[PDB]
Amino acid sequence: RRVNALEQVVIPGIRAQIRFIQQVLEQREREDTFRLKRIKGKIEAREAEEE
Amino acid sequence: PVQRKLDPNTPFLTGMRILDVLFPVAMGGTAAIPGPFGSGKTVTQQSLAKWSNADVVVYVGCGERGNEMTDVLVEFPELTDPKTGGPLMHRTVLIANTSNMPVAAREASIYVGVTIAEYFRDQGFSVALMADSTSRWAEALREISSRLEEMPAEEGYPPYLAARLAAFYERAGKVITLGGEEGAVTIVGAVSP
Amino acid sequence: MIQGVIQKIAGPAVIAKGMLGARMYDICKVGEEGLVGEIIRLDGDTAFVQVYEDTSGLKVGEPVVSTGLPLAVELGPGMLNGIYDGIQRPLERIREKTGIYITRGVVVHALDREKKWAWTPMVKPGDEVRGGMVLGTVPEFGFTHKILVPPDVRGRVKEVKPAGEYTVEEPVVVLEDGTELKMYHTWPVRRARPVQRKLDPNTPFLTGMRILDVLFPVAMGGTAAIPGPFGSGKTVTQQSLAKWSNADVVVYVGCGERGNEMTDVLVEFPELTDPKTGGPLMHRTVLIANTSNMPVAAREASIYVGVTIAEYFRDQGFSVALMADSTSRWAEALREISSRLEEMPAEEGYPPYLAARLAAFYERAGKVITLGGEEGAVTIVGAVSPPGGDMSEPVTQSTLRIVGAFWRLDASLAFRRHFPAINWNGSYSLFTSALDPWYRENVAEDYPELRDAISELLQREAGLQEIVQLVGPDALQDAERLVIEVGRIIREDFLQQNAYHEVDAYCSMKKAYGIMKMILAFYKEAEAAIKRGVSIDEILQLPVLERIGRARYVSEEEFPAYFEEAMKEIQGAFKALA
Amino acid sequence: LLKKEYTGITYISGPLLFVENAKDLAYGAIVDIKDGTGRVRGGQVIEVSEEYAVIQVFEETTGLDLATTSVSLVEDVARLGVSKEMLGRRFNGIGKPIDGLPPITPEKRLPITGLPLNPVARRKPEQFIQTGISTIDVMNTLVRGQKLPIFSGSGLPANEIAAQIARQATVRPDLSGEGEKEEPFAVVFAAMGITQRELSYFIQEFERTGALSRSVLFLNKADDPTIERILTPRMALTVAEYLAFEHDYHVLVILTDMTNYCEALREIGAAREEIPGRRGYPGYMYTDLATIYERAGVVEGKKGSVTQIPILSMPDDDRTHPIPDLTGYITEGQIQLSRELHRKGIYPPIDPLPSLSRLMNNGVGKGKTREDHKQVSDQLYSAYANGVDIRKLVAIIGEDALTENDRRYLQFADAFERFFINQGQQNRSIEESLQIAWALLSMLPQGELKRISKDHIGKYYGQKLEEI
Ligand SMILES: Nc1ncnc2c1ncn2[C@@H]1O[C@H](COP(=O)(O)OP(=O)(O)OP(=O)(O)O)[C@@H](O)[C@H]1O
Ligand SMILES: Nc1ncnc2c1ncn2[C@@H]1O[C@H](COP(=O)(O)OP(=O)(O)O)[C@@H](O)[C@H]1O
Ligand SMILES: [Mg+2]
Ligand SMILES: [Mg+2]
Repeated sequence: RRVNALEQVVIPGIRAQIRFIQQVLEQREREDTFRLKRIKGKIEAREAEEE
Repeated sequence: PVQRKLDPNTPFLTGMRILDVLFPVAMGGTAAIPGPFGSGKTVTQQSLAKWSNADVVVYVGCGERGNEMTDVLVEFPELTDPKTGGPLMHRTVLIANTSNMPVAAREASIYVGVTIAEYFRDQGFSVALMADSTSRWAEALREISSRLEEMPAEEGYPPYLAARLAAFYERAGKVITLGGEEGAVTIVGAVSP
Repeated sequence: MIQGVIQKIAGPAVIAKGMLGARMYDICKVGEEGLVGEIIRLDGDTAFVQVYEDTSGLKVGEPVVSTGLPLAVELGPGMLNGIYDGIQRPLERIREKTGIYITRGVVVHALDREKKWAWTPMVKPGDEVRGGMVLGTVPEFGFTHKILVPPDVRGRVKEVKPAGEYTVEEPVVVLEDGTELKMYHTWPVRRARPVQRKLDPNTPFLTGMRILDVLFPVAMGGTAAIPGPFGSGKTVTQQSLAKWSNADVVVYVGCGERGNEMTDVLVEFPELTDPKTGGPLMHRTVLIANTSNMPVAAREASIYVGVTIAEYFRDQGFSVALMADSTSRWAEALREISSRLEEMPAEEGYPPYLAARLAAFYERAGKVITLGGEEGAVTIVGAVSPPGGDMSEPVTQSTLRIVGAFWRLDASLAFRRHFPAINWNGSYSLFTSALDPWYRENVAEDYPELRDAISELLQREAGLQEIVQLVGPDALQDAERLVIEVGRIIREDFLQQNAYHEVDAYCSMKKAYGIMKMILAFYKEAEAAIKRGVSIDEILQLPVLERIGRARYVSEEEFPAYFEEAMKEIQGAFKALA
Repeated sequence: LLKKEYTGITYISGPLLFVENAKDLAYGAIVDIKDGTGRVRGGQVIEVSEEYAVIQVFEETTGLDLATTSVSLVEDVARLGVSKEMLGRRFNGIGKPIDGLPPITPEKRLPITGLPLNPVARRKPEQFIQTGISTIDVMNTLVRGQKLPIFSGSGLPANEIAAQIARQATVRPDLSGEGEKEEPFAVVFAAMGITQRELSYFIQEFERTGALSRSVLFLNKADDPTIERILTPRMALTVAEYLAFEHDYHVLVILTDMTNYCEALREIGAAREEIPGRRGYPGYMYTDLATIYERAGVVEGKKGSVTQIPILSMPDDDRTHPIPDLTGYITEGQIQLSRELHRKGIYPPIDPLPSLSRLMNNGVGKGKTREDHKQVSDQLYSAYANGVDIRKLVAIIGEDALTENDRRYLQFADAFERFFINQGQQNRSIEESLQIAWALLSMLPQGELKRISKDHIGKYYGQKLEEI
């Protein structure tokens, strides 16, 4: 009974949480890359095309 | 403008046992009903539109299907108003903006619906306002802010998203009108995570 | 072509000026040392080039010269028995002039410009030619190499070089409009070669391995993937397919393997022998080799040069098998190139267009009718190495949607030393039903039903693995013990093939059919003899089981005699023991 | 009409190219790009201003240069020439014939983006469609004018189910009380991301059935340019709308794989440098999907109808992935395939529990099909939601908890999964499907069947198992 309960309940429940946390962290990295691109573009414009 | 805002003390009878008994909402309160797809938000809102004790019902179809709004146009004239005995559609105002219609018009529909609901409040009636989905309005705000190349908040939404929702839900409540009569507006809004 | 000078150096990116007229994705020569580069930008008079090699030491003002063509390969005689890098540079000729290091800026030719070839024409002046036709033949090892007009050329011929020895540089056929045809022509690696018509798969690709041919077959012109954790056995299986298959020409691609393993495959292959003719195996194979320290642009173009060469050998009418070492490292190189270009990664770090590139690579495999009227086919086998073990890895997920066969390996079966380590519960193939009309009209009428009986018996034994886990196999029922022993016999004497072993590495079709027939006959007769109720425990130790294991090592020429011996031994045992 | 060419190219990078003096190009216009070698490419204007116009190229930009490239305007609005003769023909993802037959003669040129339907002009879908599959027809029935996607995994027979539905689906008018009369039925088939092994299977099945004479196929291979993947379903829907609402046809539209469409949409947007969404997909994916799914339905005063059955493959059993999630919010139900039923050999493996049809209540009842359809559906569903939980509890504890009536009920559940759901390549009618269901219903006492009224019990109960 204990073996079947551990095999059918606990392990997929932990695995889903791991997957969810991985997706959230990856989405946050994908979000901050966009801001880095924007500030690099702002650096390029003001330091090369002003007079 | 109004004179005063009062504490709600009378229930908003929806005709559903679990909502009327366990989790009541008063005349002039606000409520939110989130849930995933296929949960039962639209059927609940249509049942509230059919069986509630409000005098005037305003339905705002912000960014949803067209068949869900065609059902209202077809079925409602054949029903009966619970408290006046006439046709049910004689007390109902529909604002429709389906999902394939222009995106920027989603923002206008919510304000138009709440303005009409406030106008009928000033005459002494009791108004119930239903919003089909505010997440589509949030998506429209996201797209408009993206066109302005503004810096985003979490999940790409503009940082002033909460201010707009605060300004929309604050319009509800039981008040004393400028003419001296008493009216009330209650807002039930569905959210789609 | 357009010549310009450098006006900015920043890492691998070089901005040139005066390059008005340069085309996108062309190949440029940068600096006085002559480093190769690729143009990806155009802005007014300036163009952005990206240098493959190290740019340290360059100075502002050095000239840039464009070649006017994108990345391409030289196709012609002299590609067999050769070793190339990712952009088709001969590694053997570089070592002769330079040494044990690869100095940057070295210039070599893919085809030997000074080797004489025997030329035999097949056309006369006044003829009309169109792209894809055959004009001339050249001997090359055990093959005859056909000279093809390029697919984009049509014209009328009045010039024929008579039969003699010429280099590939000499013109052989001159058209009326002034077009000169040589023994070689160039072709861009990212544009597929045209064909007349694409045919359906109806002939099997004989791998020479029992389990892959019988249970999970792949047809001529199909695609297969062999994934698994590290230490599973992918490389030895791919080498066995290269050795023993029926494909005429074999192309091997190394997409950035480790240096020692690349040395292993570079040393092992010249010692092998061709089973068809007895000569060296390298006379029919072409090798593409890359290590981890090669330039990243050469690693990405590795799988395109190989598939372009395979398509070239397809147009001459041969059957080509393309084995590709792990494409995970190719995807890593693609990810690095995308990170060089700031491409906003989507899945994990991979660019959003990874699946499009994988589909474009795998879609070139097929059986077609060439423009010359002949028939040729190309088969692609690729390897995946998912680091997490699970097949939810993005490259594996993208590969799973565009492949017909899927030969998953398992590490646990390697620990039991059962080789090949094929997981028969996870592997699958989609080519069985189409190959069934070929099977019954050629091999035997009872072959598909016998194969389905073998697979059903293997499936039944997997359903008893729970009861074995609680109670011992000895306490199981006599019929259940019978089917368990039959499954064990089937596994250990039908699914086993040792590759390091000298005579265990090959198996034909008739041998497998005979083994399956003997196994089914023994199973049916033993199942009847159990209900016969005599010597039911001594059934497991009958002398017939020796004859079952003896058929694994019997020669094909001696196979029918041992087949008759085993069948009549089954008869004389089960009919007349008691 | 005279043509115009612009040669002021100033900047080429990736998929975009800039044209300087092109102020007279309309927004969203379609152009053709010709270089020095004479090869012609396609392009679309995505942003126009006074200083320059931005054009994205439909295919790769290899070989382009600032010296000889010229851009010529084709037309301001992307249009498709449609005709009634397109039935029986095949087209690629951009609308050119690939069968070798001569090109069609157009009747009208219609914009492929379409227009939104007026909600006052629609009407309620009410007519039932008989597909032949007992799990679909009885419990999750399909109505003319519906959009009911099929949720599938990787390694499941979605294509075979789609082909079977294409072969067997028709409406029987005599059951509705209107009287029997023939009705024109047509199929529009759109395929994107389809490999040669699947293309040959679809073509061979359509030719073997003989249904090619009444079908139009839009096919897009995996090695084709990715813009054609975006433009493929819009042309199919444009043809379907024209046929249905201008020739009174009943057209069934099948979209073979929307996962490839979403991937192609992600590839296009990410090169234009805008903010991504939940898993890197663009944030406007809901609107783009809604402009496709919402084109089906029925129109008041017109006999035609459009029905959509998209097929999409989930990356996992992940019901929360953005593609099936955003498909669920727009469509009117889902049919979900089960891996457990496929593993044990049941075909077709439709799982009744996550499945749902939102327009079932309008197409069933008195006067349509039979009057006992809804009652039978309720009684068939009434067992499963508790039997599955019983089986879950048994998988941990065992057989000790089961009583005798529970054993009968679980035997009925096993026979249900073995006979009703599993039918193979059958062609059951609605009448015989109801007979099979009733034969399963006669394996339980009348007192336990708490859904069906005793009038229906008095005329349909007691039938023994028919398929044996
Ligand atoms: N109170 C109810 N009684 C009976 N059936 C119901 C009830 N509520 C919902 N359903 C069923 O569930 C379905 C859910 O439909 P509904 O439009 O209410 O969902 P939703 O949560 O608004 O979804 P969406 O986000 O997709 O618009 C209905 O079509 C109906 O079949
Ligand atoms: N047919 C076989 N015969 C003998 N050994 C095998 C066979 N197949 C796999 N192996 C074993 O599997 C291991 C993995 O080999 P290799 O393919 O070089 O590494 P990887 O599987 O990680 O690519 C080897 O050590 C080899 O001994
Ligand atoms: Mg809804
Ligand atoms: Mg290896």
